[PDB]
Amino acid sequence: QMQLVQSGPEVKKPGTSVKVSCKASGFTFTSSAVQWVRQARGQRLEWIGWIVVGSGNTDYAQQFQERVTITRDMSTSTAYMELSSLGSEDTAVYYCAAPNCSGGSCYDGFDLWGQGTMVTVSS
Amino acid sequence: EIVLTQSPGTLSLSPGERATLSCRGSQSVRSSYLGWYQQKPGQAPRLLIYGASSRATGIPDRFSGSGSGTDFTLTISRLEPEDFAVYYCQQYGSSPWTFGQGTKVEIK
Amino acid sequence: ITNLCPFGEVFNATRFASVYAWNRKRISNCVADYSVLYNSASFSTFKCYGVSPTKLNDLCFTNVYADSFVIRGDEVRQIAPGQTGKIADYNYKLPDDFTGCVIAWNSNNLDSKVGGNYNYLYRLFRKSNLKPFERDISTEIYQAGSTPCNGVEGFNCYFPLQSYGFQPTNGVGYQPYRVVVLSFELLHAPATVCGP
Repeated sequence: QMQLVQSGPEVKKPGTSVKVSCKASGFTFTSSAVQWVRQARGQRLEWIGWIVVGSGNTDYAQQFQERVTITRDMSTSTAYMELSSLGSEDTAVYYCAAPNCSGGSCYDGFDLWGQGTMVTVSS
Repeated sequence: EIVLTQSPGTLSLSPGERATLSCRGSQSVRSSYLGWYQQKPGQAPRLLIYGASSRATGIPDRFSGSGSGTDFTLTISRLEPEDFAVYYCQQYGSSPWTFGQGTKVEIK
Repeated sequence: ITNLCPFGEVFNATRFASVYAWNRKRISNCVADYSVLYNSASFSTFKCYGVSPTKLNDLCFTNVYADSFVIRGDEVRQIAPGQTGKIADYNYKLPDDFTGCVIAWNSNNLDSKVGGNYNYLYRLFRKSNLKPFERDISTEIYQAGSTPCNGVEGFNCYFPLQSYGFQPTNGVGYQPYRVVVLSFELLHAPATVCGP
């Protein structure tokens, strides 16, 4: 079982910056992309953004334009995500995903999933 | 903005009878870039199927994808009691990927 | 007298290929003047292995293959026998016990300007670890799974090229260290590059 651990819960002033860290270990975290989805309490999850660690590509949902940036770090084998001016409704656990896979050509599906990163925007 | 309407959530399924969950593509999409990963009630989810190709990793093969184009189904010929969880059908084909409609499945 | 083939000319130009379209400039029948590049040179990281940089003119090799590259400073050390990293594994690799010189010099100036240059891409996410000296020119959406997608990206199907995102105000190890891998070739063919 591959460990995808993340930073503990964060409390941040609404309208500020956040830095969700997701460290992937046990497998080559250079040939695997990363995917971020937000799950609030009771409503099904959706994108935050997904990146390709090696290919230098980053995307995100049309509702997260110029307010979500997902940055990689090969040195520490981690995926970082920044939500700028996050709305007060953004209180939710911020997940990270990737294919548990090794080798240049590696597995396709999203086997491994992060433990989640509860993020709260409280006064 | 792809929308994947499904079989109604909170659909009653129990061991001893065949269970089936389904979400239909807005437009018939490539089958091999789908996948239904279930989120346990208070945990992170885990992949089960994609395009009906693989089995349910870490789960008995009673789970199995099916269908073509829009209508994909996951058949559980004999449901099992541990699977009280919320499935949703991942869509990782075209750039936009849809991830929320509430395709909950309960047991007993 | 002798002559001088344009080694020092290909060494300096506005545009050196990329990490994957790295040039293959064969040279023959010329007194390649290495004194300029080792005797009196401002070219950092002049680490040559296979033959000592001194008295290199005394050596004749059969085919000098000057290489052209633009690689981030950290990856400069990745140009070596095997080593590791995206260089020499998913890119131009140097065979074990390879003979040649590696001249890597900082190039924050000389065509390295604001914004990641359109050229000077990576080349990563290929099927295998590549073989030494083999050019990787063909670009195709790289397969990261079982299903072969039909020519358009998405998840998996990664584009195997990535732009070197450097600005002229990067750190020390991020500025592109334009490097040339002068690939000697001592084989059973007549030696051509000799002379002082």
